[PDB]
Amino acid sequence: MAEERQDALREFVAVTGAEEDRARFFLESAGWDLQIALASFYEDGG
Repeated sequence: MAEERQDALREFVAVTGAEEDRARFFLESAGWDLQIALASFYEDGG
């Protein structure tokens, strides 16, 4: 359960390729969601 944050964001780290922690940073900031968190990585700076 609570461990989902680590694995869940990693799924993202797989999508955004971020770092367990980098994603967790904006992974959670956006609700550890992949749709939004992703738009950030891409819209993070051209």
